[PDB]
Amino acid sequence: PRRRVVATREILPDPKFGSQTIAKFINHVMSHGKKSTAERIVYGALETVAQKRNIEDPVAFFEDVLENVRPMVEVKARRVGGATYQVPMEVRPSRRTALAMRWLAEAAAKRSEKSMALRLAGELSDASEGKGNAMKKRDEVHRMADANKAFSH
Amino acid sequence: SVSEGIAHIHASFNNTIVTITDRQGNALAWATSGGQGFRGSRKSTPFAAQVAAEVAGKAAQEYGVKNIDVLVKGPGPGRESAVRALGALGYKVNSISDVTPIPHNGCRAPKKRRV
Amino acid sequence: PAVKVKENEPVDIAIRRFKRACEKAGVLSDVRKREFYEKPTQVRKRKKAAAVKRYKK
RNA sequence: GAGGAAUACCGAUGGCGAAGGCAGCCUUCUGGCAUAAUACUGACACUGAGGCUCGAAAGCGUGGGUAGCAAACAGGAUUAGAUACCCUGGUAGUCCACGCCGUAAACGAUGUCUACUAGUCGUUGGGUCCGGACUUAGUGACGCAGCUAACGCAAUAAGUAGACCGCCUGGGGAGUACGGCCGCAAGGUUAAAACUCAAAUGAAUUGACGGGGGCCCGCACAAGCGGUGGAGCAUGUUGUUUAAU
Repeated sequence: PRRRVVATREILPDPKFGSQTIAKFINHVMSHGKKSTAERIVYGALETVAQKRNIEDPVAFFEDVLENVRPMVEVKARRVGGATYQVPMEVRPSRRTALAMRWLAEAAAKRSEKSMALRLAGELSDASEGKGNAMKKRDEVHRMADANKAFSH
Repeated sequence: SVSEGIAHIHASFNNTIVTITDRQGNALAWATSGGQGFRGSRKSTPFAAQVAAEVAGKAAQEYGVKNIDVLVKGPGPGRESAVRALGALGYKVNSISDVTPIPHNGCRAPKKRRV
Repeated sequence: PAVKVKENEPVDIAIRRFKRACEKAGVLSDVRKREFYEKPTQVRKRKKAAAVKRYKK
């Protein structure tokens, strides 16, 4: 807003892992307020990748892929006397997680697998090694930040 | 070949040129902000001067210069960044001098811009 | 405006001292005052306004 | 190496000059001013129509010079256009000598000279006393009384008076025409009328507005989520069509 910084809402964890990170990703996958549909999409993706990779605890795998997708430097528009400068700045960690989750969902939304859960699992697997449209978007953002790398205002 | 050198930091409002010569005045290497990929507004920044000084120093370091004294001239922004670049590139600075041409009320300046 | 860097001191402190010396020597002010030619009437106006401000404060 | 021009710092509501003006340094020629005391002349004064002199910059003539800057001019951009603003060049001019021109918001928009009228604080050049005190001639900032339509001025008056000179008499037409005079020219100077309009103005007040400044708020933007604009249909309106829609 314009005056204060709101106290953030509490997010209850996912029922089947007890992790607020997976709960927040379920929210990012959600549409029209359908928690059950979003939860089954995300859980199908997670069980698919877990059964394919033979990993007992996939929350750590999700943390790994999330930190791999997270950018560190984002380009912000600044105004100095009528000049629009694309100054690269750091990303605060909350925005880091939000951007990573949004990029993962929007990249998984455009793939070619049959089910959305299969699409999301394939995208998680791909970003685990370092490929996929989430990785391309992160690389694009880093590319623009380094392309400027000349305004430290 | 030469161990003592002079780094001239000619810095204008538009561009900054970093030349490195011997004590006598014969140029060994040079770099410019406009010759390092930056053009227009980016070219007249301290960062472009930093990379120009880095390139010029790394090109002239093969000659054998380790001792160098800098000669800053002009009002541009990269006049301070180029010296830090040279210092961090491993050059042993001898002295920092600011030899900029200052007329004693000589030739008439160009007219004031009406912008 | 010449600063002779001593032994073992960082180039950052050396350039801070050089910036101080160059600011003392009035280098950037003089190179600014030659950027465009200034008409005697505008010089006189600027000086008179400066004197009025300096006297008031 | 050649050349031309300007003289950073000092530098200062600092200085000098009647004004216009006048900045490196040195010599020569030369004006005024400020100051202390003594001596001297003895009203020799003030102002001043016509007149004469000087008079920024631009401009003109002849002869030199020509670095930078730069009218004009050329190209590049911007733009709807862009004979501009910005950019790159660039000639007259700016510089010198000798002459013309005679005009500037040539301003303090305040003629010159004289006397008197609370005060406070700076600064420049002298002087006299004991770092100050005082007194002078300038140069500033404040501030009474007084004045003023108000703003404001206020011993550097726009106060209180006096001397002489200049000028004004609604706004345009018009500082124009015609005629003189001056000028190489550009033009300057002196200076109407018809006609036309009931205004044109000054200062201040309240608002509003500003591609003025400062501070602040609103899903105003930014950060996001979902739409509308494309399809079919519902509904409303326009247009059209109808006897009417």
